[PDB]
Amino acid sequence: DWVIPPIKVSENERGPFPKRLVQIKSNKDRFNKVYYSITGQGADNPPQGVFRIEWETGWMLVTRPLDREEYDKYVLSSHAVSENGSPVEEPMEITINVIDQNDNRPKFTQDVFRGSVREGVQPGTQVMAVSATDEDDNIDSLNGVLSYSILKQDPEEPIPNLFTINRETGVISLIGTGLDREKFPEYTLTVQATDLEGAGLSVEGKAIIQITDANDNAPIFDPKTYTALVPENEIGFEVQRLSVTDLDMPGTPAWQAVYKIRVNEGGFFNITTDPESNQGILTTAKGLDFELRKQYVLQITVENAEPFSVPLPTSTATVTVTVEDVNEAPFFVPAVSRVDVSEDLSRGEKIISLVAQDPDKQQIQKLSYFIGNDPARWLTVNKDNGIVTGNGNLDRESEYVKNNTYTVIMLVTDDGVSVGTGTGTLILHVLDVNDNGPVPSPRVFTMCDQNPEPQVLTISDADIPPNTYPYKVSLSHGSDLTWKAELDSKGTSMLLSPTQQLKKGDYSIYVLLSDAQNNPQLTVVNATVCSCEGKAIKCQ
Amino acid sequence: DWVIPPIKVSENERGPFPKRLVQIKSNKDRFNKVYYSITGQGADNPPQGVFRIEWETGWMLVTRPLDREEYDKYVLSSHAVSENGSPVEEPMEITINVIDQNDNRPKFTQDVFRGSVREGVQPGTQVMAVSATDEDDNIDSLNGVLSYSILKQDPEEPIPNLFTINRETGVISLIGTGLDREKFPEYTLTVQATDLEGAGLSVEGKAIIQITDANDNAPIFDPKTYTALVPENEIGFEVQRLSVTDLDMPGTPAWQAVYKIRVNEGGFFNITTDPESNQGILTTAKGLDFELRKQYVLQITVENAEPFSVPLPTSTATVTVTVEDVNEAPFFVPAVSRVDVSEDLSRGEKIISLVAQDPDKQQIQKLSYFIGNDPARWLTVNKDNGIVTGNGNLDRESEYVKNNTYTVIMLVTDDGVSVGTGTGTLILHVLDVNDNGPVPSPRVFTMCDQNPEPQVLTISDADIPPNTYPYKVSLSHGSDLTWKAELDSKGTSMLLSPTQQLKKGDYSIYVLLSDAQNNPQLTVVNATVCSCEGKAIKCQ
Ligand SMILES: *[C@@H]1O[C@H](CO)[C@@H](O)[C@H](O)[C@H]1NC(C)=O
Ligand SMILES: *[C@@H]1O[C@H](CO)[C@@H](O)[C@H](O)[C@H]1NC(C)=O
Ligand SMILES: *[C@@H]1O[C@H](CO)[C@@H](O)[C@H](O)[C@H]1NC(C)=O
Ligand SMILES: *[C@@H]1O[C@H](CO)[C@@H](O)[C@H](O)[C@H]1NC(C)=O
Ligand SMILES: *[C@@H]1O[C@H](CO)[C@@H](O)[C@H](O)[C@H]1NC(C)=O
Ligand SMILES: *[C@@H]1O[C@H](CO)[C@@H](O)[C@H](O)[C@H]1NC(C)=O
Ligand SMILES: *[C@@H]1O[C@H](CO)[C@@H](O)[C@H](O)[C@H]1NC(C)=O
Ligand SMILES: *[C@@H]1O[C@H](CO)[C@@H](O)[C@H](O)[C@H]1NC(C)=O
Ligand SMILES: *[C@@H]1O[C@H](CO)[C@@H](O)[C@H](O)[C@H]1NC(C)=O
Ligand SMILES: *[C@@H]1O[C@H](CO)[C@@H](O)[C@H](O)[C@H]1NC(C)=O
Ligand SMILES: *[C@@H]1O[C@H](CO)[C@@H](O)[C@H](O)[C@H]1NC(C)=O
Ligand SMILES: *[C@@H]1O[C@H](CO)[C@@H](O)[C@H](O)[C@H]1NC(C)=O
Ligand SMILES: *[C@@H]1O[C@H](CO)[C@@H](O)[C@H](O)[C@H]1NC(C)=O
Ligand SMILES: *[C@@H]1O[C@H](CO)[C@@H](O)[C@H](O)[C@H]1NC(C)=O
Ligand SMILES: *[C@@H]1O[C@H](CO)[C@@H](O)[C@H](O)[C@H]1NC(C)=O
Ligand SMILES: *[C@@H]1O[C@H](CO)[C@@H](O)[C@H](O)[C@H]1NC(C)=O
Ligand SMILES: *[C@@H]1O[C@H](CO)[C@@H](O)[C@H](O)[C@H]1NC(C)=O
Ligand SMILES: *[C@@H]1O[C@H](CO)[C@@H](O)[C@H](O)[C@H]1NC(C)=O
Ligand SMILES: *[C@H]1O[C@H](CO)[C@@H](O)[C@H](O)[C@H]1NC(C)=O
Ligand SMILES: *[C@H]1O[C@H](CO)[C@@H](O)[C@H](O)[C@H]1NC(C)=O
Ligand SMILES: *[C@H]1O[C@H](CO)[C@@H](O)[C@H](O)[C@H]1NC(C)=O
Ligand SMILES: *[C@H]1O[C@H](CO)[C@@H](O)[C@H](O)[C@H]1NC(C)=O
Ligand SMILES: *[C@H]1O[C@H](CO)[C@@H](O)[C@H](O)[C@H]1NC(C)=O
Ligand SMILES: *[C@H]1O[C@H](CO)[C@@H](O)[C@H](O)[C@H]1NC(C)=O
Ligand SMILES: *[C@H]1O[C@H](CO)[C@@H](O)[C@H](O)[C@H]1NC(C)=O
Ligand SMILES: *[C@H]1O[C@H](CO)[C@@H](O)[C@H](O)[C@H]1NC(C)=O
Ligand SMILES: *[C@H]1O[C@H](CO)[C@@H](O)[C@H](O)[C@H]1NC(C)=O
Ligand SMILES: *[C@H]1O[C@H](CO)[C@@H](O)[C@H](O)[C@H]1NC(C)=O
Ligand SMILES: *[C@H]1O[C@H](CO)[C@@H](O)[C@H](O)[C@H]1NC(C)=O
Ligand SMILES: *[C@H]1O[C@H](CO)[C@@H](O)[C@H](O)[C@H]1NC(C)=O
Ligand SMILES: [Ca+2]
Ligand SMILES: [Ca+2]
Ligand SMILES: [Ca+2]
Ligand SMILES: [Ca+2]
Ligand SMILES: [Ca+2]
Ligand SMILES: [Ca+2]
Ligand SMILES: [Ca+2]
Ligand SMILES: [Ca+2]
Ligand SMILES: [Ca+2]
Ligand SMILES: [Ca+2]
Ligand SMILES: [Ca+2]
Ligand SMILES: [Ca+2]
Ligand SMILES: [Ca+2]
Ligand SMILES: [Ca+2]
Ligand SMILES: [Ca+2]
Ligand SMILES: [Ca+2]
Ligand SMILES: [Ca+2]
Ligand SMILES: [Ca+2]
Ligand SMILES: [Ca+2]
Ligand SMILES: [Ca+2]
Ligand SMILES: [Ca+2]
Ligand SMILES: [Ca+2]
Ligand SMILES: [Ca+2]
Ligand SMILES: [Ca+2]
Repeated sequence: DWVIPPIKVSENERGPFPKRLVQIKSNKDRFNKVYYSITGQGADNPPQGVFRIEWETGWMLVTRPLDREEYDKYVLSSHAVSENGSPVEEPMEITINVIDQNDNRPKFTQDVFRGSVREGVQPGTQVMAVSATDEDDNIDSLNGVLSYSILKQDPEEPIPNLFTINRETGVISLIGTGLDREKFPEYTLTVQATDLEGAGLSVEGKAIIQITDANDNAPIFDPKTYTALVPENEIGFEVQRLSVTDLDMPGTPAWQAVYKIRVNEGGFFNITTDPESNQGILTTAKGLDFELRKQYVLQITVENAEPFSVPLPTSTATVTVTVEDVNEAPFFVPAVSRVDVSEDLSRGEKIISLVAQDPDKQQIQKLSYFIGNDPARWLTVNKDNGIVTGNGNLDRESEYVKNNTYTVIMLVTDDGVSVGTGTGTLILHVLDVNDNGPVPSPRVFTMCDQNPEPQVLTISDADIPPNTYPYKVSLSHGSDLTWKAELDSKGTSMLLSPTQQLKKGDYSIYVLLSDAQNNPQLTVVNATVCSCEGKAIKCQ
Repeated sequence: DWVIPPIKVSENERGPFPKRLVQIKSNKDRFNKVYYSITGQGADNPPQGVFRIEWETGWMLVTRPLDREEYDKYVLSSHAVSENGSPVEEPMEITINVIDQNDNRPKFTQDVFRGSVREGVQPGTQVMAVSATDEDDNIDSLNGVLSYSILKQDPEEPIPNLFTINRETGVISLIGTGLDREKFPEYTLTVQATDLEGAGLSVEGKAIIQITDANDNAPIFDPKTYTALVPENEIGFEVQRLSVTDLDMPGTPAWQAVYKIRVNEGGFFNITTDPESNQGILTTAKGLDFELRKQYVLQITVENAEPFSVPLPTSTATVTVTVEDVNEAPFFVPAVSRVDVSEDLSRGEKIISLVAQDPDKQQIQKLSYFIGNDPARWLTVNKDNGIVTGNGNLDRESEYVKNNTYTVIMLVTDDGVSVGTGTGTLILHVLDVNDNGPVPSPRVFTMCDQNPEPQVLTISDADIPPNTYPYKVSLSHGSDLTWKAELDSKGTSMLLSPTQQLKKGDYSIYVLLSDAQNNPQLTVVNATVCSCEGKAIKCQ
């Protein structure tokens, strides 16, 4: 058909109501009276009564103002019946479009936006982002397009133009330079959005930016030069602690100190760090020792764990140390294999005039010499002059003496001012003299009767050679009660044989030898005889 | 709206009734049950029940056959109410048109049409006009248009195609030739009219034509030659009547005869016409007279009053007349101043031998002569010979005779066969003779005594001159008793005087005269005298 165009109507209209929109006519009215009515939402349906028609003229009206924001369009159905009561025309659809008007102010997405950036970054860096909206049209008008802006950053210091915002997108960026968490950490700037691309109505928001941290700062010592005293030897011990103040953020690696000495003399120092006021705690690496050095001039520089965000001054601490003195024990010089001395020494004679030395050249402390180790008592010391003399009777020949030795240990004490011990061994070579003289091996026989065979006997000397070289056998009172002497060819033994057919048991034979001579006297080597033929038998 | 088209329905429909026309639906039926009804003429209004609707389906039906001729259209109103009882749709107008069907035969305007035309007219002449009608449509179909025609003229003689009719208009015209009122005056022809321009149904009428009259005919005499007898003189009189027969229409000028003679001899004839059988009535114009003519051959032609509608033969009647004779009176020839005759005629002498003449030469009829007029008896006639003689004594001298005349009239009579008179005057010159003689004037005197003066006396003669010429006086016995005679110079008188002194009265004197002589004797002229002197005095 020839339909009927949609009807545009403005919003928030205002004048004298009613307002005729249009007029409709059924031509089938030649016959009876026609009754015009109309139906739909806004008509008889909810919102009832916005539009109504004059049953007799065919006029359509808007009865009151409208807000497209509420309902932006309506569709209606129109009718025409006869007085008799019958419909005449197939109904007719009707449309109305509600044209937008700038009745709406915009509104920010949130009531407050927050942001953060680091202090050391470069100009032209994107920080935050902000939103807002207008409910009016924005597809055929500007009643709903906004334009963003900024008008007041607080801390109007260092300067007041650190940022800008993209008018269309509302994004903010760092424009200037001079950000420092250490002086001004959080800005609060006021934003506004406007109707018709900055032309219409405006509103406010608030965005707040916190500033991350940077290693803008270096560490600073609170003393620059310290001093402490120290002892030579127990040690590995705490000398002095140090103080400092970095200014970036505390629990952070831009706040933790790292040290080191420049030069470690004997490399006898270690230094650690501590999460207190991360003071510098210095200590001794390997004890000290001395009388060698009293002075210690060393320097320690301090850094952070992480590198610096800028060239900065490295700052050292210069420190002086002094070693207190402890006084140590003295010592005999050697451990003496000294005196190759003979057995004939006169009880009270100079053996070893000895001396001991003591470390501490503070030496105005003497000591006393004491002896100590010990198989039995011979020797003697002058305690205030360390003089070892030889008292007593010695005898290389016999008991304690093991290999050609006699080892003895002695002491010495550090007095004068405190304490001390000195353990020193002393081996002294004893010597030989020909003391003893020759002696027979077996002392009792068992001779036989009829024809006894030679009674083997031998010789032994306690002395050391030559002193036991060859012999000379001799028979004293009974050199004839019949007894005849004899030597083995290979030196050592002697052959003892009677020369008479003598008696039934129990009787001695006086013996007498010599080796350089010395002559011993020996003696009786008794002789038990019991009935027989010729071989030395078990007796009775 | 989207209305609803008119519904065409045929007429005189026929099949199984009902017949669904259309179905209607209210869409507002989602809510309750809707009740369909319908109203109007043909519905609930007169013709009630032609159409009805099914309250529950919405079907509309035609219940029975229809005739557009009765009602050619219907308009209806449809309704729809809810069960609860409320109307839902404004009613709806409904229309039905009833399409025509050839159910109607045509019909003539009148039951019989009449007409008339004159016999002598020319082919291609409009006569009558005829009408008729069909009641079916004639504006979209041919169910109502007719075509006219003819199929039977009676008097299928002279020929049978004297006319035609205009098929579309129904007008009739003369097509042929030969119309004669005189033989066939009234035709009766049958006409027909037809459906669909001569295609559908047909009917009959009747038209009757009478034929006016024309002067097709001339007049015809019934005798062709007549005869009649006639008398000379009373006259102006009816000779003979004539018969004829024209054949056109009687009371009409195409039936009235007009005559005339060809040649009117002395122009003594008139002829009129008469509304009887309009015979020719001939008569005498001015008496006749004769003995001059006996024969009359004349001719009379006859026409009509109005000219002829065609060349025709003029027909004459030839007629013969004969004049009977009447015999008239005779006549003396003149009226005579004849006879200068003298007074001395001898009683019985020829004066006037006269004759008279009579007209009719049939003359074997004589007459008798009689006299008639009259102062006294002298003359005489021979009656059978007309001879006037003179008997008697005449005398020019005296009484009847006036101027020198004597007039007399006489007669004569026509006998022999019938009657007659003849009046003729007659003057006859009488003559003079000297009869008488002289005579004295006074006859008695009165003379005087002493001295009487002359007594005058005179003379007179009865005669005519010379006969009275001069005198001669004479005195007889007393020529002396004293008396002396005398004449006047101028002739006539005489002087009478005595010569004696004589006596006293009473006495005569004898006188005597003459004129040729004749001599009279006169006489006594007495004389009375009485006393005196000299003048003739009165006496005593
Ligand atoms: C930003 O927020 C802080 C915290 O309240 C406030 O003290 C300061 O004034 C605001 N503006 C700037 C530029 O710091
Ligand atoms: C020396 O060392 C001591 C240790 O107690 C310290 O207090 C002092 O500051 C250092 N410097 C000097 C000059 O004494
Ligand atoms: C670190 O020590 C310096 C030296 O006096 C001082 O100026 C600074 O304020 C100290 N740091 C802090 C946080 O006080
Ligand atoms: C202190 O500094 C030294 C030198 O680098 C390092 O080895 C040590 O681990 C530090 N102490 C601590 C607790 O970090
Ligand atoms: C530390 O060493 C420096 C370098 O010679 C010296 O001046 C100072 O006296 C020493 N000790 C102290 C107490 O500073
Ligand atoms: C000698 O030195 C040895 C080796 O230590 C030791 O066993 C002995 O007791 C010391 N004295 C003597 C008499 O041998
Ligand atoms: C010296 O050392 C000895 C070891 O034999 C010890 O018993 C003694 O206590 C020490 N003397 C002193 C004075 O400290
Ligand atoms: C020295 O004396 C000390 C103290 O008893 C002892 O421990 C040590 O064994 C002794 N000997 C030596 C050779 O120092
Ligand atoms: C040997 O025997 C004798 C005889 O009785 C006796 O006197 C002596 O003591 C014994 N031994 C020695 C070595 O004299
Ligand atoms: C016409 O009418 C006359 C009068 O009745 C009738 O006699 C005649 O037959 C009809 N037809 C004609 C052609 O004369
Ligand atoms: C003569 O006249 C008479 C008159 O009576 C008439 O009857 C007759 O027809 C006429 N013709 C002849 C030849 O007689
Ligand atoms: C007129 O006279 C003629 C002559 O005989 C005749 O033929 C005719 O019929 C007459 N007219 C009439 C109407 O009779
Ligand atoms: C008869 O004919 C004569 C000749 O024309 C005419 O004068 C006369 O009037 C006619 N008579 C009648 C009655 O028409
Ligand atoms: C009439 O006149 C004609 C013409 O001569 C003649 O023949 C006839 O006899 C006359 N009279 C009669 C009686 O016809
Ligand atoms: C003569 O004629 C006259 C004239 O008519 C007449 O009067 C008279 O009577 C006649 N007779 C005589 C005698 O005169
Ligand atoms: C002749 O005429 C006379 C006139 O005087 C008349 O009296 C008479 O009757 C007539 N005679 C005859 C015979 O008719
Ligand atoms: C002749 O006679 C007739 C008949 O009386 C008369 O009338 C007439 O006057 C007479 N006279 C003449 C001259 O005819
Ligand atoms: C005249 O008189 C005389 C005398 O008496 C007488 O006789 C006579 O008659 C008279 N007259 C005449 C004419 O005679
Ligand atoms: C010093 O002592 C600390 C503590 O035991 C140890 O971990 C470190 O290895 C030593 N040396 C250094 C150079 O720090
Ligand atoms: C000082 O030395 C440190 C390393 O010990 C270094 O990191 C720092 O950058 C140096 N100072 C300068 C100004 O370069
Ligand atoms: C510490 O002090 C000493 C002496 O003044 C100097 O040699 C050393 O360089 C100093 N360290 C610093 C960082 O100044
Ligand atoms: C530490 O500081 C001293 C004095 O200020 C300087 O001479 C030395 O070079 C510095 N040490 C380092 C490693 O930077
Ligand atoms: C004594 O000192 C010596 C060094 O000559 C050593 O060999 C020996 O073991 C020491 N003996 C003791 C008990 O100290
Ligand atoms: C005695 O001398 C030997 C050889 O020098 C030596 O090796 C040994 O240790 C010493 N003492 C002993 C009991 O062998
Ligand atoms: C003849 O007589 C009639 C009748 O009086 C008259 O009217 C007519 O004029 C006369 N003459 C003619 C020629 O008809
Ligand atoms: C004969 O004469 C009449 C007039 O008297 C005339 O009207 C008629 O036409 C004539 N006949 C013919 C054939 O012309
Ligand atoms: C009448 O008859 C006479 C004689 O036959 C003739 O001369 C005349 O012409 C006739 N008239 C007619 C019309 O024939
Ligand atoms: C009348 O008829 C006669 C004879 O038929 C004819 O000779 C004559 O010419 C006719 N007269 C007229 C006037 O036609
Ligand atoms: C007689 O006839 C004559 C003709 O001469 C005439 O003059 C006169 O009048 C007539 N008299 C009478 C009485 O007829
Ligand atoms: C006599 O004659 C005269 C003259 O002719 C004439 O005129 C007269 O009529 C006659 N009669 C009379 C009485 O005069
Ligand atoms: Ca709004
Ligand atoms: Ca809006
Ligand atoms: Ca807006
Ligand atoms: Ca900074
Ligand atoms: Ca730092
Ligand atoms: Ca920082
Ligand atoms: Ca030391
Ligand atoms: Ca020391
Ligand atoms: Ca010491
Ligand atoms: Ca010894
Ligand atoms: Ca020895
Ligand atoms: Ca020896
Ligand atoms: Ca019909
Ligand atoms: Ca029809
Ligand atoms: Ca029809
Ligand atoms: Ca005719
Ligand atoms: Ca005629
Ligand atoms: Ca006719
Ligand atoms: Ca005559
Ligand atoms: Ca006659
Ligand atoms: Ca006669
Ligand atoms: Ca006479
Ligand atoms: Ca005479
Ligand atoms: Ca005379």
